[PDB]
Amino acid sequence: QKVHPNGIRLGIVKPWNATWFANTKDFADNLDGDFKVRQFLTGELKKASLSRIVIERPAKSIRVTIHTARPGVVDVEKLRAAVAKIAGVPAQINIAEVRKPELDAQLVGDSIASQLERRVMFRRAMKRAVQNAMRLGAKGIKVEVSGRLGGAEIARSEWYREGRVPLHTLRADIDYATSSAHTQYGVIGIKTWIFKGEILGGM
Amino acid sequence: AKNSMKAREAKRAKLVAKFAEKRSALKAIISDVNASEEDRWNAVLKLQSLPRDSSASRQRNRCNQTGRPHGYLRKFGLSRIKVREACMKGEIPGLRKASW
Amino acid sequence: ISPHVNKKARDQYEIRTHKRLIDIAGVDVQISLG
RNA sequence: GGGGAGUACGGUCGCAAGAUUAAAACUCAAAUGAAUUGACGGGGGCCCGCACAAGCGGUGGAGCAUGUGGUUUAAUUCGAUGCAACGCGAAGAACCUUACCUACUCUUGACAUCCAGAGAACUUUUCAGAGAUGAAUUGGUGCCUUCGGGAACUCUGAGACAGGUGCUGCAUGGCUGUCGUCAGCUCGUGUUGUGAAAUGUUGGGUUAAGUCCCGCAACGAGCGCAACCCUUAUCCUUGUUUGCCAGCGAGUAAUGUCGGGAACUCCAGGGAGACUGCCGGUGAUAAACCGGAGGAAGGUGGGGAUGACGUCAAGUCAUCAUGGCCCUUACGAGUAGGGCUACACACGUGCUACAAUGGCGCAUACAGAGGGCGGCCAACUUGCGAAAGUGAGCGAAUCCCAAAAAGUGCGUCGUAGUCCGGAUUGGAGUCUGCAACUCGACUCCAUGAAGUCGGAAUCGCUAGUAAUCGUGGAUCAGAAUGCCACGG
Repeated sequence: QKVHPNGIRLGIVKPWNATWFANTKDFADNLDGDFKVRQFLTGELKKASLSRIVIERPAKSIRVTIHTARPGVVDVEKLRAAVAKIAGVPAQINIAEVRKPELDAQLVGDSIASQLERRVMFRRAMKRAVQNAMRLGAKGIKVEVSGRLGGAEIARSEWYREGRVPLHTLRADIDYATSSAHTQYGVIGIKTWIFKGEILGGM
Repeated sequence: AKNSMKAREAKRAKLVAKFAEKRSALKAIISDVNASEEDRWNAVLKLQSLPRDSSASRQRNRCNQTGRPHGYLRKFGLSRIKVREACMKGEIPGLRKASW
Repeated sequence: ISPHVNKKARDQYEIRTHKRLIDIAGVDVQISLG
């Protein structure tokens, strides 16, 4: 039914997670490289609060940026060396703190995901996130947990929204992220939206 | 895909880089206007014997993140399904939704 | 757009490539001393 | 308490019809009143959509293409099924793909981690076999040094494990269709009600719009509407090659050819512009409405993107993911040949026709958009031609694809099964590919079927639309009547 919030706003208010020019030949290889890098970094930085891996390719190299809540947990030499291997090009790795990590849709969902994997009440997890966000100064937030909720034999979808989340407004700075809590009943999806205020003036 | 269907294509890609020179050379005898008809036949014969999987025709372009055989796009290397999911996440550079 | 059927349902993406000539990560320089 | 039942039997009354009095067995866990919210009504009112009407062109009929069903088949894999499945998944099944079938083959395995030991990897060249594989044959045997070592690859063995397009979409995630871009869907607080709830959101106008304005026990707010985004109309500014050529001089068989120009077309960055802003009228001085000026543009300018809360246990476990289930010398794995292309037929969607607003030959004109390196292929020569030689240029405003076609000009056909139509088939080829028998496209030669505008019925379209005309693209070795897109 609904367009991806990051998708529609690419170019308008939402930057790209990959910035490199390639001509068709390279383009598809560069893309597969990036996937391997992301799949690796994500798989290693599971307990490092990872949101967003931005992959530049400055000439014949690969700069990564692990935006993280935990620059401490990030080791970096090994990552740098590992990326450099997969990409097959002299890799850099930069780190960026996610300063307010409970106003980050990716982490917020990852949190709720963890909590639901530890067997927490879905309403409890959902609701705490909403409050933390709206306290830290979210202009709004929605969270929709979908699946077999409390291991129900029928899957349903509950969602809580506080503040505005004006998805049809393109100048709106909405952060979206799907997470998945993998549990004994099945997969449980955690969509999270976080409206951080309309950006007048464009990108 | 099934893990074997993926495996079949790794092998094919291996077997095409291996024999490219040989195949191409053979083929470039089953052709040469001022070649010998007798040697032409010998080139035909050797190209029957080379591993079939060394034919590049026998490769099916498949999705790099899954292995979907249909729905492919060369520019990216992914199926429609993965191209989209990548684009929306902002992981394909330059590529946004288009209206005109 | 659909994982299965729904053929009329479709997204349309573009990659625009900008090109500038000056005649003395994302940008592809190609200097041509002629 | 509801049924049994105002019934049976008895009595009384009646001419009778029947009335009146009035049980029980048995049976059910309710029956019921009022009110609430929905849904529904062949109830009412008021409105909107190519909904109908008004038109225009189709389908249904023909031949083909394509999909589906059915049937057939060893197998004709699996899925999609009213709208909202049926040129759908599939943006391209000869092999591969492939999930199926038949046959040949292997079980720690095609793929993965772990462990141990051995061998660099690899390279020929060879026999057997449909091939998978197996046994023979040579060259090479490097890295990194703790130097019994690093790696890495190959191979074999070990059992943990692997594997499954197996099942469940009625266990799921994610994604999607649908109502429908319909104007709705709700909440907080307050108020009303014993309460379900109501109010807000109704009402008077208005709007594309729960759009806005007034009223009003509501006052505010949220998701939707609109706007913000892309594109298209016009203008300005900055720049000027690979595009431009007004004024420039000089050429060529012609060439923007080339000096030169920065004007213009254009390209692309930045701005300007449209707001009912202005005028008149109308209405409640409201909202707004009708009309006018200016203006490239007028009332949302045109088009796109953008799909509220939900509905259909809607679709998808076969993209992927995943709970459970199931299979693990087989429901896993390799290969070869079939098959998915079969056909008594039915349907859906298309294409091409039936001709003169045409065909046919000749002459001649005007596009947009896009793609291109194992690619696009100029020129030349050869061939009736497909093409082949052969040979530039171009990773591209440069070169190439590349020719626009409908049009116009002049002949011819003479209105018919034709100078309509193009099926089918015979024959000769080209090309791609290891390979075109099943089962490719294309060319040439010949062959010249159905069809003479299509029942009932039914579909699309309100303007640069429909209709018609070509053109490009993805997928792609090859294969487009489909699909996406572009202009006339």
